[PDB]
Amino acid sequence: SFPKYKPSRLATLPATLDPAEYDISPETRKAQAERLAIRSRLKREYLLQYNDPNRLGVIEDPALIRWTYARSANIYPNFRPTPKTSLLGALFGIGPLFFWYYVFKTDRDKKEKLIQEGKLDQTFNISY
Amino acid sequence: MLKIIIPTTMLLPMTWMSKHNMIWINATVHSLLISLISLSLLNQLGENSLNFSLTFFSDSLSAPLLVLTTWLLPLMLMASQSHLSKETTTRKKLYITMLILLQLFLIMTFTATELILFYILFEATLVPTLIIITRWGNQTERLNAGLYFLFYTLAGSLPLLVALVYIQNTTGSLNFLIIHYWSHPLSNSWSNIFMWLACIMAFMVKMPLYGLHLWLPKAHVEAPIAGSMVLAAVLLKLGGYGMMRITTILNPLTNYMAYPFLMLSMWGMIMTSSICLRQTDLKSLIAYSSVSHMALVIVAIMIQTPWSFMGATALMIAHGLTSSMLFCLANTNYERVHSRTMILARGLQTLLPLMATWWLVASLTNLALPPSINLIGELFIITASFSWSNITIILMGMNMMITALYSLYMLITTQRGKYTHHINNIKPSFTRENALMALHILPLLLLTLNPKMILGPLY
Amino acid sequence: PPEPTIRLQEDPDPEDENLYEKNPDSHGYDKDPIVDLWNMRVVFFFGFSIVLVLGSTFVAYLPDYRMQEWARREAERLVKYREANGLPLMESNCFDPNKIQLPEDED
Amino acid sequence: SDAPPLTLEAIKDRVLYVLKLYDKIDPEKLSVNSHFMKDLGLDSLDQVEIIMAMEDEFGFEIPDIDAEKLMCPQEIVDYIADKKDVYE
Amino acid sequence: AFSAPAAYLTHQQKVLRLYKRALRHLESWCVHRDKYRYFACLMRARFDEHKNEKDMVKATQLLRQAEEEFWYGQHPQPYIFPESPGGTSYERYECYKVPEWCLDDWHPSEKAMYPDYFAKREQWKRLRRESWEREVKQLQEETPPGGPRTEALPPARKEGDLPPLWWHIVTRPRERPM
Amino acid sequence: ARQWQPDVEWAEQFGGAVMYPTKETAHWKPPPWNDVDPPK
Ligand SMILES: CCCCCCCCCCCCCCCCC[C@@H](O)O[C@H](CO[C@H](O)CCCCCCCCCCCCCCC)COP(=O)(O)OCC[N+](C)(C)C
Ligand SMILES: CCCCCCCCCCCCCCCCC[C@@H](O)O[C@H](CO[C@H](O)CCCCCCCCCCCCCCC)COP(=O)(O)OCC[N+](C)(C)C
Ligand SMILES: CCCCCCCCCCCCCCCCC[C@@H](O)O[C@H](CO[C@H](O)CCCCCCCCCCCCCCC)COP(=O)(O)OCC[N+](C)(C)C
Ligand SMILES: CCCCCCCC/C=C\CCCCCCCC(=O)O[C@H](COC(=O)CCCCCCC/C=C/CCCCCCCC)COP(=O)(O)OCCN
Ligand SMILES: CCCCCCCCCCCC(=O)SCCNC(=O)CCNC(=O)[C@H](O)C(C)(C)COP(=O)(O)O
Repeated sequence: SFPKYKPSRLATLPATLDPAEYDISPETRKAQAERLAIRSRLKREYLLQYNDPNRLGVIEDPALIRWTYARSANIYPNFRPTPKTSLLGALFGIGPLFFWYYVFKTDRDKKEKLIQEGKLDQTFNISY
Repeated sequence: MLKIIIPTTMLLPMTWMSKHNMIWINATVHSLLISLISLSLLNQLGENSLNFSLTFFSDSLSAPLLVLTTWLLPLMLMASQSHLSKETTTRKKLYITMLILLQLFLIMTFTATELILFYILFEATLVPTLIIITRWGNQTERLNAGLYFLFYTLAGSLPLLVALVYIQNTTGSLNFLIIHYWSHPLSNSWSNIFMWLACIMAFMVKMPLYGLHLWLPKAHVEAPIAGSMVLAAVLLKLGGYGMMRITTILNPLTNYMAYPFLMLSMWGMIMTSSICLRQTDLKSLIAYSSVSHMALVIVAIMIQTPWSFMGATALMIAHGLTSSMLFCLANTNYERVHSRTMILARGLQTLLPLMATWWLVASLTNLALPPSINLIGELFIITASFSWSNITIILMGMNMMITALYSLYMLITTQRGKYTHHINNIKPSFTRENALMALHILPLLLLTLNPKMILGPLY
Repeated sequence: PPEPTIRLQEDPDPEDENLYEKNPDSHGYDKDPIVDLWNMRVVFFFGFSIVLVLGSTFVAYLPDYRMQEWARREAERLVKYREANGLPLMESNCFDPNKIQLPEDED
Repeated sequence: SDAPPLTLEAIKDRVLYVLKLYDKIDPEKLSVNSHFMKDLGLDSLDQVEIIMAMEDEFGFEIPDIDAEKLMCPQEIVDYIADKKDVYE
Repeated sequence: AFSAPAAYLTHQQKVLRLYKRALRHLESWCVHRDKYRYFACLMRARFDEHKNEKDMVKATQLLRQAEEEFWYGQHPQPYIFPESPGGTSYERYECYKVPEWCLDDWHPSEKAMYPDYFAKREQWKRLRRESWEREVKQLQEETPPGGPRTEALPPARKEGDLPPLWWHIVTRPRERPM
Repeated sequence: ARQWQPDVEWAEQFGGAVMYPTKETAHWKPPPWNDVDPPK
């Protein structure tokens, strides 16, 4: 017996210790076959487009354009106001502002009060 | 001043009667000649100003911005010379006409001894920019970007007109000299609060302030190259110049009306610096960097101390030059790649070494490296804000670290690494692009020798 | 469905024209070699040679209108006079008290 | 660096030198075209051990997918030459 | 790197890979040669004792505790060859590999030097130009309907034919271009 | 490599009777090209 390796979000389970590929069924083999098939189809298309002597440009990648469009220009049309989204927006967009305002207001009030009492020793503070 | 305004006007008939294959040469030569004439304005005196006449006056705040505005136009022409090759003669002449009109409006704006004339030209600077963005733009989102840029500005600036005419009705004059000499305190009242908001919001929307910056990434991304540089270099400084001119009548209300804007800017600098880290686009990244720097300038202006004003002016000039250079480099990359994506083209330093050097220098300058004027303005604002409150140093240091991080990320992703295999149209860089980068960067390293020329009137 | 699947009549998207292929030494300015070369010449001459150097020297040698040396000399004379006569250097009141009139409170 | 430009005959000599010190196989019977599973009767684990020995001796490591399908000294020499870009 | 992969790894391949990794990490643990040989022989002995097992359920039951034991004693700082994907000089020279097509952008003054090299370059370009036209048709007629199932490419079958998609494998820059 | 310009699909947005079509105005028809209606 040996201590077990407990995976986490930032330290994933190794492939060797994973149990999915030890419980092998014919449908799993079929799935791996289809995955390799589509991957090889994409690879063949790319290689056909890549070794062409006539081509003198950049091979357009549909995956990259799709990723960029999803990241940038498709966020709002799929956005819906929900309690989770609304709460997260209110918190992350309002809380820091008021927190910093309170901190700076308190600090400046304390400094001004000390100035009014005159017990601050502002000697040599010429530049401001 | 007319020795500057008149030649800029004569640039239009000069362009329109030029031969079909010699417009660029004439425009560039005479724009450079005009810049030399503008150099004379830099010799300011410790006294009031160079009051040329009843309509135009020049200060040591207007002089650096005027010189930068006159210097930018040749660079805009050299940048636009590339993608306008297949354009008809009439449309190229119209493009040069729009650029010349923009320069003329900016020149008349920056002096503008009267505030209503300043506002009129400040809104006049909006038409040629909108035409440039919506006409000579590549993407299909240029229309929405133009609408956003128009309406965000106009909604903020419309109450400013009412505030100005009200001030003229009560005070009796809007001449800046009379306004400065006859200034009186603003009592703490709701009417005075709304006057403050009306007079401030019009300039804060254009800077832009965090929360009203949504128009800037769109306008910078969808615009052509020349529109991008004129937006990032000069058009952003209009708000700060107006704010530093107009805060002379808002005292002592500002002493407590600056809190929302100070908090918004000091948090939005961090937010946009963080946003720059996770970006799939180059022009968007540069636009967000500009937003961060302008937020720092907003903080400096709202602090209202001599060191704040000096640092604000220095940062204005430095950021203008740096952002123009970065947009130039991004455009040169996009012209060969035709994609405008950061990770699509990699390892370009192996193929284009000199452009890699220009990228490194621009990133270092953006990184606020000493003794460049970027860090001079940065450090002046940091010290002034520290005097304002000792806790601001945390936010400013966080901003500095994130700025370094995203600048070097931009450099590394596009320059270092292994080149992309399926791109074989990376032709060697032309002399035009190298000259453009050199003319962008050399003035910065030259101004670092004579900082007093860009430190503003409170030097 | 006998539709042509063509939405409209359009030219094919033209391919980018390399400026080096038809003209080495291309300078990236114009496709006409003579106009291109002269554009490069005037840009380099008026940008680097005329503005960036002559203007830099002109700004370097600008006359001192800000009155820095004048202020130094005035401060030197003031300090010498006040040290020689035992005056306390800088004065706390910017404006003399006699000229100023303060409204009486009597509260 | 001062590394000599190793050539095909040098690679073959080194391969045969490593193999001849593997006492499971007799030096006289082995040839450059000899097999491993059939002509020499070696186990799969034995072949892995030979591959690791050449790995250690040549200073570069062979990926498993390419190491598991090398069965003759000649094709091992060819693989090493292709890796190291040898002309002749 | 050269050979195309299969959709899955057989039990034999898993056992062989585990054996290689275990021997490598044992060598890393046992610095000296005699100790390494002794413990490698011991590991081979403990590795071949289940060589002749017949049922696959028990064999799959094994090679699981074996992997767990390997993960427990894996020497968290193993030895990596300098050119390996973890080595000290993995991608050291990847900044010196300039693509071949860059030579098409050279100035004629630069091409004046090395004339014979550029003549051979034109010959190679013509060869590629004809070979591509032949290869596209050969690959089109050879692939099964519905798309390829594995990324293995066929060799050249006729006399004057060349292997399909050869230009970017033949014209790799070098191992150490500079 | 080409500046985007509106196509037929983009132009059809302004071809309706009014902008922002709704359920009530879905059955409205654009006026005839010449301002003449059939005599019926
Ligand atoms: C060894 C020397 C080293 C230093 C060299 C310094 C050279 C500096 C040259 C650059 C000058 C910058 C331009 C300055 C323009 C501002 C001043 C200008 O507006 O003044 C005008 C006068 O300008 C001059 O007359 C013309 C100068 C224009 C040309 C400058 C020299 C370089 C020109 C290069 C052009 C291209 C050369 C050829 C290329 C092929 C009008 O003066 P005015 O308001 O009445 O003066 C009233 C006061 N008065 C009565 C005492 C006179
Ligand atoms: C969203 C992106 C950024 C956009 C711009 C943001 C900046 C706008 C924020 C406006 C700045 C402050 C506004 C008012 C400041 C005055 C201080 C006041 O708020 O505090 C208390 C005032 O009490 C209450 O606040 C009264 C006002 C309450 C109603 C105002 C709306 C509050 C929430 C609305 C937020 C919406 C902002 C965005 C609109 C689109 C003090 O009470 P009191 O000492 O007796 O009165 C002081 C004024 N006196 C001396 C002249 C009499
Ligand atoms: C390629 C490898 C290197 C080759 C180069 C080797 C040579 C090394 C030299 C490079 C830097 C070394 C440092 C040497 C500095 C000495 C010169 C310096 O001292 O002069 C400065 C003067 O330089 C100028 O002030 C700075 C240039 C002016 C900036 C204007 C930019 C040009 C216009 C272009 C448009 C601007 C766009 C932005 C508008 C704001 C400082 O002036 P100052 O110490 O006080 O006294 C001058 C003399 N006085 C006493 C008579 C007054
Ligand atoms: C990017 C979008 C930004 C939108 C900016 C819009 C908000 C700008 C701030 C308010 C604008 C209107 C202010 C009015 C112009 C100033 C004129 C003035 O100061 O005169 C006041 C008049 O003050 C007013 O009339 C103000 C009325 C405001 C009505 C319109 C309300 C608009 C929205 C108010 C809230 C917005 C504030 C925050 C906006 C944040 C940005 C979204 C003095 O009144 P007297 O008649 O002289 O009285 C003296 C005798 N006792
Ligand atoms: C320091 C780190 C220590 C790590 C320790 C690791 C654990 C060591 C103990 C491992 C336990 C086992 O053997 S797990 C045993 C796994 N099950 C089997 O081996 C059944 C049949 N084996 C085969 O068929 C193979 O192909 C074979 C015949 C071996 C070769 O064949 P070749 O003819 O093609 O060479």
